Amino acid sequence: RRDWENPGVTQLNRLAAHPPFASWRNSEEARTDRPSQQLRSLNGEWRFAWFPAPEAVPESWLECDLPEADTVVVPSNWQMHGYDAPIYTNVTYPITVNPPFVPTENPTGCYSLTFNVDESWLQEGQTRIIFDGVNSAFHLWCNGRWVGYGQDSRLPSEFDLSAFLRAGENRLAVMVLRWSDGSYLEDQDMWRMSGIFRDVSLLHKPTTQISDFHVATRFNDDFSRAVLEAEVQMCGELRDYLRVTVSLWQGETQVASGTAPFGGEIIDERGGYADRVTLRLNVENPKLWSAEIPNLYRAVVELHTADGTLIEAEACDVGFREVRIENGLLLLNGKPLLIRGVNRHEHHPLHGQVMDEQTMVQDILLMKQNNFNAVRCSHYPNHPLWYTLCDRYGLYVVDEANIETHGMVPMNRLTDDPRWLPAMSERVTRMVQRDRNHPSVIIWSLGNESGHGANHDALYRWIKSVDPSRPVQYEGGGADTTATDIICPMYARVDEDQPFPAVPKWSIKKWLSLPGETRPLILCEYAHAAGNSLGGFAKYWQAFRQYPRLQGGFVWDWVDQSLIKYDENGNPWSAYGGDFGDTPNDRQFCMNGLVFADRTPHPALTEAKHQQQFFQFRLSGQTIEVTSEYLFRHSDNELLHWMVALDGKPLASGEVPLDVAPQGKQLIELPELPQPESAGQLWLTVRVVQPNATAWSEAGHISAWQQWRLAENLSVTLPAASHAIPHLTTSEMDFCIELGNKRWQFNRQSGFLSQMWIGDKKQLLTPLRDQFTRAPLDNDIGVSEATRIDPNAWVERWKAAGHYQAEAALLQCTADTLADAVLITTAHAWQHQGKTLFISRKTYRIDGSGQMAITVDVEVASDTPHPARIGLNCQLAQVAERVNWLGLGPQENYPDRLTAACFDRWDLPLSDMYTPYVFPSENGLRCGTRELNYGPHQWRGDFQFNISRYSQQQLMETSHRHLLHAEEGTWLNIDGFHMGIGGDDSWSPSVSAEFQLSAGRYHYQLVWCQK
Amino acid sequence: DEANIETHGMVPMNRLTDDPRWLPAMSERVTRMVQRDRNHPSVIIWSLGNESGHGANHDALYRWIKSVDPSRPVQYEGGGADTTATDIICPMYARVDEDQPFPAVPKWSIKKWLSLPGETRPLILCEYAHAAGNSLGGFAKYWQAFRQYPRLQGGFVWDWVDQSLIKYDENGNPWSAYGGDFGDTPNDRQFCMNGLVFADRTPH
Amino acid sequence: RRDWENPGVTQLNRLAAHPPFASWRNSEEARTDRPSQQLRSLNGEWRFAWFPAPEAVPESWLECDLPEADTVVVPSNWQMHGYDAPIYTNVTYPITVNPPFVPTENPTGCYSLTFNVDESWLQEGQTRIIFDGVNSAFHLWCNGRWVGYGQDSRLPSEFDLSAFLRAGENRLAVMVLRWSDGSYLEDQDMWRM
Ligand SMILES: O=C1O[C@H](CO)[C@H](O)[C@H](O)[C@H]1O
Ligand SMILES: O=C1O[C@H](CO)[C@H](O)[C@H](O)[C@H]1O
Ligand SMILES: [Mg+2]
Ligand SMILES: [Mg+2]
Ligand SMILES: [Mg+2]
Ligand SMILES: [Mg+2]
Ligand SMILES: [Mg+2]
Ligand code: NA
Ligand code: NA
Ligand code: NA
Ligand code: NA
Ligand code: NA
Ligand code: NA
Repeated sequence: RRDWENPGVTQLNRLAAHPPFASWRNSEEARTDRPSQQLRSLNGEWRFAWFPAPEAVPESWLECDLPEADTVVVPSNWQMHGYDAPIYTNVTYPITVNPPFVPTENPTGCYSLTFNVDESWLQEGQTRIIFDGVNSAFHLWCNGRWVGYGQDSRLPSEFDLSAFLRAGENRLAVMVLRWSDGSYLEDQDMWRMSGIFRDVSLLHKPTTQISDFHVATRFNDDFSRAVLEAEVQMCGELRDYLRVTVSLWQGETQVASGTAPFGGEIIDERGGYADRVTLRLNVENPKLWSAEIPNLYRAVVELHTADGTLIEAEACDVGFREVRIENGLLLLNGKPLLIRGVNRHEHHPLHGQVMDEQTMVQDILLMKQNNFNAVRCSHYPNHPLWYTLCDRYGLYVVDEANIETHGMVPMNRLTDDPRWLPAMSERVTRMVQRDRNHPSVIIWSLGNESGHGANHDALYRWIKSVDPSRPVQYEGGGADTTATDIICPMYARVDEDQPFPAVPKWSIKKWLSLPGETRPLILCEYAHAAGNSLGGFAKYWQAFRQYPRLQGGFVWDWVDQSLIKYDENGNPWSAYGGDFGDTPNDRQFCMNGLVFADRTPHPALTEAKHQQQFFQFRLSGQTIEVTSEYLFRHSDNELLHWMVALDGKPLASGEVPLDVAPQGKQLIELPELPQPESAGQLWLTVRVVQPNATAWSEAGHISAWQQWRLAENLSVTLPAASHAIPHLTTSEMDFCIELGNKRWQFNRQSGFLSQMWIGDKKQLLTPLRDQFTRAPLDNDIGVSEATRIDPNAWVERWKAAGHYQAEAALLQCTADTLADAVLITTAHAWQHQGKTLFISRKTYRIDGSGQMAITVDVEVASDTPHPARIGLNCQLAQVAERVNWLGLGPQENYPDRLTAACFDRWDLPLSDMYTPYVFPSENGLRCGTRELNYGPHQWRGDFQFNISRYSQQQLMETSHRHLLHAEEGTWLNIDGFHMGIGGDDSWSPSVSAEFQLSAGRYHYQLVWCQK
Repeated sequence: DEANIETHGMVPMNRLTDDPRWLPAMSERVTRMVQRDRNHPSVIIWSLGNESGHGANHDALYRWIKSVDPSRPVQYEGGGADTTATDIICPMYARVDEDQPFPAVPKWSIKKWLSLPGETRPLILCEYAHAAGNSLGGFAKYWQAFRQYPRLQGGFVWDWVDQSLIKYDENGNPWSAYGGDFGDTPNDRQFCMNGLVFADRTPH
Repeated sequence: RRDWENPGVTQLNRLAAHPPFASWRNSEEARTDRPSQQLRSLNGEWRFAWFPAPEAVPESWLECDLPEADTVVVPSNWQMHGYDAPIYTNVTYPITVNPPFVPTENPTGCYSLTFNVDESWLQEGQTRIIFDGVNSAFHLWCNGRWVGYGQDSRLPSEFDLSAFLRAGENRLAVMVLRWSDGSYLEDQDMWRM
């Protein structure tokens, strides 16, 4: 029958979808959500054998264990155990596009388990098996007898095993197919794996059972009154003595309870549902649920007889909240939301796509700690525990159907075909039937990148009909089709339009006011965080805050999809597309997270945290104005700390408790501060500290901060005259300067400071030269597909122009002796194919104090692509343990991504001055730096810099971080100017004009001296 | 043009149509109809079927047609004749002046139906003036109303021809049979004959 | 697999639906809507045999005409030929309401046709068969090989027979089931045939 090559057959003998069940036979256990003796886990060690195709599977496998099989842990993806390679491809399908057919060589995983089943489970009731996640299709056998079939790798497939089991030992046989017609709806840009990767368990339900229940909460205008409505469905024989009681609990207090026999109201000419009943409970002054304060109640649904005999009980957490779009705004409990979200795949570097509670909790804590209040389930229903945690910790969730057909041409070829409507409908309907009771889910998504087809409109309407409590959204076909209540573009820019034909990405500010448009706009994806990214992030938030209908978005994305591999020594290293022999592959494009695979933050995380702060500030005179962006809570766990420092040196500080109501403001008058003595710039730095611990953070947690330049006193004091006068030694080949035991050597041939001595120890391994290039960032490379060679990308334009090939040609090199110093004047031209790209003119002034004043004036030909940077670089002969600097920090920060950094005195070990991006590139830069200290060296001025054991050349030529080797000495890059890193997307030039070095003529000065 | 979907015998009527497990089977009866007949100028209105109550599957298929073929209005009578699955109020046997306030699915008099708060759609009875036997009394009342009220745009009489079958007696002469004459049981007897003309097309 | 008791399976190997085709190889004929040589009718005399259930159908029938069968005209409702009785019920289903199951005693009509096909049709192109109406479900065989399945009594079911036909004589075998899960969607107030 080859059911795995037929979109008409998405399952066989599969039970109906429903909300989480546990079949408690005790109500208190249901109330407290404790383990149920009726819900057994079958996770653990299973038997496993791998086959090249389903036709290679021996019939004997159905009757008994294959000796050739191994014992492995379940859940798991078999690629993670080494049976075959995991494949990383973005758009292009991992298989030949020929729906509904899949390759004849179809990796087949045969799972089997021998287990016991208590006789008590078979003497009465129904025993079913539950597979929470099987990728991508499978056949089931119990004791050699065929049971059923199932598709959709992201939702549970349940089967009745009542007639298949026997008291004692039993054996299951599961044939998991890697590829199936379902694979055509699962073309998400992620690793392609397979197997039983989610839980497997047995559930025993009585014959007369609760087969489904829906919980709805409606409110009056001011939310002071609520009605909890619970519809309950049952299966089995209807009896007049049967009853359903629904009780609502607030902690250990019972708030309300209602009982009633079965039999619903009249529906149509034929009657009503005799097997259903709806309980309505009144609730006064309900504690409302929100991401801010996740208030929760517990609803227990008991099925019982009139004489008080419990048959079974189910239950769920209930969050009282209303979600609705009104007059163009997405409102929660009547307040307009501002979505600080992020897309999040279920990925683990060792276990692949298998999710565990610990990793989930770790992600949520890190998310809330970094000011995120929402998550999009890109691009499929998640492990059932995710929703429970988001309900309890408080995060708004966009639950998304497992449907992506990106590799089709056009994208909507399948979604506009009615023959695929059935398969698509199940991926949407079974998601809703499963997650509809979770308060954390506030929006339904029809899928991702499947263009826009008629099948979308049908399913959109289906949701709106069965569940009017949640808005529905979908980005395909232009982000504003008739299948979405929300304009949800991906990578649409703030001010710049991208007028693509048919599916244009208008700037978000413009999109809102297009003739006739009235819907709110929330980007489903934005600020692509691939590698050194998030440049321009602050631009989005300034817009989100200014425009009511711009209600945020979800950053792409949370965690790098890198996998752990081990070298000969057994040392682990991070791998990406193509490191498993997988091909075609899209290499490093699977890594776009704010955090590394092991959850260590990327520098970009701090920028997001800062921009997504819930408190805003304005300074006026001595008054700090604090505005709360919380919609429901007062600042009852916040105190503001302020600090004033003169160039890093603390002068005054203090703290005032914060007491601002949601959306309110507070004025904090700073005490009179004694004006500083010495010259310099005074800086005010405020930060919000939460004194008390919470479910998501520790005491002392910093949730927000901001800085302001205060008074500055320019230095007018003339330095005391020097004691000695530097001496100039002119030779045919050099210009050497002597002063004490210090020496400076300038090569008259190259025209660069080739060497500098302190005593007799050389300070440089490589001369000090200009540098106008950088090891390309993921954004500079600009490709989402390894097969695309984009000429328009920055790196390609830089190479073509010869920036990476340019060579300095000495135009001038003279030396003069001044009354108290030596002046070396030079001029260089950088050319490529007879074209002068850059002209750099410098002057070096070394005086009696041993300080070398370097002035650099650069010319950049207007018709050459704007350079990555304008500065100098050299390889210092020495290596120190610390790096001290007065500037923006402490973390890596670039021109278009430095709002989170603070000007102050920072001191870190050399290693922290290097960011371990899996795919090496320019990194570790720090801007607004006025002083840099390293070893015995000190550089002063107004520059940007990075310092590490890796030259731009090595980073540029090494594809993986684990292959980098520390070079002798220390590489120093000091830039007068540096181009933005961009990030609006990573497959087209994204550096905003204001951050491009297009001025033509640049000037910067650096003083180099001994410390 | 009407999809082959009628689940009248269910309790309640929408038991299958509000069940997503039956959405596939239902979608094929609607989608394959549209793909076959969309080029015929005679077809001016699509129908989602008959007497299947009103379920979510109806709303889904209703929108599917509106999306693939905007040139024709879509109508459906199940669930009250005025649900979100129909562009036309299309009751069956709703009377001209007399209301029939059935619970949940009332059949208002057609003149009153048009003006209910918020109602704006045209009204065309998908079925009316049941011509079973000596019938059609009051027919003229409908037409006086159709002519006076702009939004009352007619209807479809039920129905065209008796569903009687030919049987033969001892002499071998033909006679007109109805429910139960073939030993079929249970059966609803003469209720299959509601036409304006006899089975042989002779006028009533 | 009892495909007639599974609303999840409404057809097997059925071609996409589409507007009326005639495949003219002459435009003038297409303009005047004249008969097309590429569209052959298979209406006429067929071989038919009635069975109380699909389980009673002998395997021999798949590759050889049953001698007990009669020659009947098609299209036709078998109740009209007297094989069993037509049923008239208004609202109440003629079968026990227990979706998606139907009675085990499911009147089965076995149709077969021996017909010719010219090599010119098989040497090039696609040859498909079209059933404009089959009540209410059926399995199709061609020269003893299973071809497909179909439901919905009021729309055409088309199947590609290009790989099952041969030059010369060919034999179709169609097993039509009176009841199927599709019957649950066909409870119109009319005779049940
Ligand atoms: O548009 C997109 O951009 C991302 C690029 O990393 C990723 O492929 C998402 O799944 C896709 O929706
Ligand atoms: O409401 C109806 O009335 C008629 C009674 O003869 C017939 O049963 C139609 O099919 C049905 O829609
Ligand atoms: Mg399939
Ligand atoms: Mg994609
Ligand atoms: Mg700032
Ligand atoms: Mg079927
Ligand atoms: Mg009826
Ligand atoms: Na806004
Ligand atoms: Na990606
Ligand atoms: Na406080
Ligand atoms: Na690199
Ligand atoms: Na009128
Ligand atoms: Na009738």
